[PDB]
Amino acid sequence: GKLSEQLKHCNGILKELLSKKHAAYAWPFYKPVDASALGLHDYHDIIKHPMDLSTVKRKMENRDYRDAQEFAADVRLMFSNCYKYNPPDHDVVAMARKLQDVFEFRYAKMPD
Amino acid sequence: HNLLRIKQFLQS
Repeated sequence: GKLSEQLKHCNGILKELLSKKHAAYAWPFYKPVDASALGLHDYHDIIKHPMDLSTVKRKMENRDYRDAQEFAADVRLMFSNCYKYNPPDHDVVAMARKLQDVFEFRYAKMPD
Repeated sequence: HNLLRIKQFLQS
């Protein structure tokens, strides 16, 4: 079928984190960081699962996800790799924490 | 981690 109920809810949640409403503190996760330009030539060493919301949606669009748990897995993996790289005293972790809050309650309202 | 390298997101 074209996106099961759980997966459709994923489409909506992802869409929200991608909406300009959150963009002000969601842009770090829209697309993968420009590590080479950022001076971060050690990015692929630390980040073993480089994932972003666009790729989460991409994979969702290819319907490679079976359930919203797989979505949750991939989206949270994005926030997870952020915490791997950036120490607690950085913008991207504070933005990750806040965006984690919204996404958390989005999935929390999502019934399974 | 302890440090390594920090993302250049300082005032972006």
